[PDB]
Amino acid sequence: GPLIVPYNLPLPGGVVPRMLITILGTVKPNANRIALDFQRGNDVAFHFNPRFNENNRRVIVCNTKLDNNWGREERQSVFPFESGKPFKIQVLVEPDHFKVAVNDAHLLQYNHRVKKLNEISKLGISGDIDLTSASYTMI
Ligand SMILES: CC(=O)N[C@H]1[C@H](O[C@H]2[C@@H](O)[C@@H](CO)O[C@@H](O[C@H]3[C@H](O)[C@@H](O)[C@@H](O)O[C@@H]3CO)[C@@H]2O)O[C@H](CO)[C@@H](O[C@@H]2O[C@H](CO)[C@H](O)[C@H](O)[C@H]2O)[C@@H]1O
Ligand SMILES: [Cl-]
Ligand SMILES: [Cl-]
Ligand SMILES: [Cl-]
Ligand SMILES: [Cl-]
Repeated sequence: GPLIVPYNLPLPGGVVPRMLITILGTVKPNANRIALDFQRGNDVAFHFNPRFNENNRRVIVCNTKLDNNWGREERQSVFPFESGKPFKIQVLVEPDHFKVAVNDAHLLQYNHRVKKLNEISKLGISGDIDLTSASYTMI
């Protein structure tokens, strides 16, 4: 059934290459933001943040937060989300990157800045979505 947002998905023993995380939900009408935050304690190893209205443009911001400071943003203008519509986000952990696909299309890759993959042990999901499912498997 419905999951409550913000939602915290534990990743027992951290992430590993070949782990595939799948998030299903629906963007609310008039959404502003979505965020997936892969955490290593207080640090955010990988923040994946679609913004629906940043100076009247849609953009995806990726970043990492270390010791309560945000780093250098990486931005992607390809924006596969739409207000009101169902989505699937898949994050595949690879040896050197997270790889993100939305609705079965490749979107972006994010190079690992936090290198202790085994300590990335929680995924926070938040923002203007109805969350249907969040799960992981090994491929
Ligand atoms: C104000 C806000 O949105 N705070 C949330 C925080 O947002 C920051 C994050 O998106 C970073 C990524 O680089 O950018 C920051 O904005 C930048 C901006 O992009 C730059 O152009 C320039 O202007 O500098 C600013 C400041 O660096 C955003 O402020 O993102 C975190 C993580 O998702 C949010 O935290 C969570 O909110 C959830 C809501 O339910 C939940 O509480 C969760 O537990 C929180 O960790 C901040 O709220
Ligand atoms: Cl953690
Ligand atoms: Cl939209
Ligand atoms: Cl890789
Ligand atoms: Cl590290």
